[PDB]
This record gives sequence, structure tokens and C-alpha cells, in this order.
Amino acid sequence: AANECISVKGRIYSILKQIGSGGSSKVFQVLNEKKQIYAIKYVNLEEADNQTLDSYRNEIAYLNKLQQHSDKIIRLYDYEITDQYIYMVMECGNIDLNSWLKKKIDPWERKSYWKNMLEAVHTIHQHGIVHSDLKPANFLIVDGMLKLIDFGIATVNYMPPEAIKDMSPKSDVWSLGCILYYMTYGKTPFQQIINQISKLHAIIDPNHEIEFPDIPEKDLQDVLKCCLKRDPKQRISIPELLAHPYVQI
Ligand SMILES: COc1cc(OC2CCN(C)CC2)ccc1Nc1nccc(-c2c[nH]c3cnccc23)n1
Repeated sequence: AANECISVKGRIYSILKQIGSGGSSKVFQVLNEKKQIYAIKYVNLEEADNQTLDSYRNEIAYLNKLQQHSDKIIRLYDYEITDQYIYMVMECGNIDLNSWLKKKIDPWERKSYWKNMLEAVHTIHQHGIVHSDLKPANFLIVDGMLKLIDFGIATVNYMPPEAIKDMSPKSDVWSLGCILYYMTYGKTPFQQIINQISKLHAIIDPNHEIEFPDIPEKDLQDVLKCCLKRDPKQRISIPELLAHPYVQI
């Protein structure tokens, strides 16, 4: 309700509203000189250490490089890096997947979204990136399709057994499967448990079998069961999921 502006590389952008806030960052829905809509991410680097700085520099490098490879990764149009801040001019999505799911899916939409996620995670793996912390908040809805927001470079529900055991590209397969299990049944494989301490024990113990209620899409049931194999060696891969009947037939 005022004339608040952001300057990125000499280009003025008028703030519409704040669509994101977390840690030392803010995300704004903005208008450019030609009245077009974009999103701007602001990172405050004032209290960032050499390790945090490098992790932000690394994400920007991969984001600008990976962009040409896939249209399932958020479009970065411009950026400004100084010792004091980062400004990232991005495409504007309608909403993130986590928020969209909280107010909910169509079988054609679930498959269409799954294909987008597989394409995005496949693209980051081909460049030696294993996200390790994938969840619906990492995906953005833009013109009826999902686009990946971050690479993990910079809820215990989507956490794989390996990650708990360590306290691999297969870890992203577990997290992807957990998102598809949410879009299929309306809940996480372990969501039912309120006690977060007991929840971690169930992911490790193979004596605890994940529930798989029977649905019409027989192929979709097989994907979930393959994504949620506790042994990452026995667990399905990303090149395999792209060749799976659920994705193909
Ligand atoms: C109207 O554009 C939106 C509304 C929106 O919904 C809001 C957030 C969720 N609450 C519940 C309701 C308000 C969520 C996303 C967008 N678009 C959008 N485009 C590009 C980037 C982002 C974004 C949000 N966080 C981030 C964190 N790192 C990078 C990028 C982002 N976001």
C-alpha cells in the first residue's frame, strides 16, 4: 500500500507483497518497469560465515547453470551479489506445493506433478547434486506445473532411514515417494504418530511395515512400494522411475 522499491543491477522493481520470510531472507512478489510480475529473493549476508557465504555462492552457480537444462527448475533472470546482500530476480509461481496440499488430488494432476518432480530431481542428480532434504515446500506451482526451488546446498515426515542411520541419490527417491504417498493417500507414511521420538524408531525398524491400501491405479501402488524400500540398494532409482509403467503407459 506504498511505493516500496528494490533495485537489482540498476533495474527498479516495485514491491506488490511479501510471499516468503525465513532466517536472513525475504521473498517478494514484484512488478518491473514494463509492469510484468516476477519474484525477488533477498538474502542478508551481514551475519553469514565463510561456510554459509560459499553455500549461497554455490547455489547461485548451480541455479544459473542448471536453468538451461530444465524448465522444471525455477527461472533465475538476474542477480546482484555484494558482501552485504544477494538479490535474485526469479519467475513468479502461483503458490508452493506444501500450501496447495494443505487445502486439498485429481489422478491426472498427481501423475503430471510426479513427472515434473522426477524430471527436476533427475536434472540435479546428473550434475552431482543430491538434495537430501526434499519436501513439498521445495516445489512451486507455475502455469499448471511443478518447479524445484532449492538444491539443499544453502518436519521429520520426508526423512529417509539412511539420514537417521548416519546420525546417495536414493535418499531423494525416498523423499519423492513420501510426497507421492501424500498425494495418493492424503497422509505421510509415518504422519499418524504424534510423538516425533517414536516416529524416528519406526523409519529404522523393518519389523514396522508401511501400510499400502489398495487403489485402482495398480502401477501407482507399485511406485510407492519401490520408493519406500528401507534398503537404498533395493530401492528404485531415478532412471528406473522414468521407465516405470506409471510414468509411461
Ligand atoms: C504469489 O506467489 C506465491 C505465493 C505463495 O504463497 C505464500 C506462501 C505460503 N503461504 C501459506 C501463503 C502465501 C508461495 C509462493 C509464491 N510464488 C513464488 N514464486 C517464486 C518464488 C517463491 C518462493 C517462496 N519461498 C521461496 C523460498 N526460496 C526461493 C523462492 C521462494 N514463491
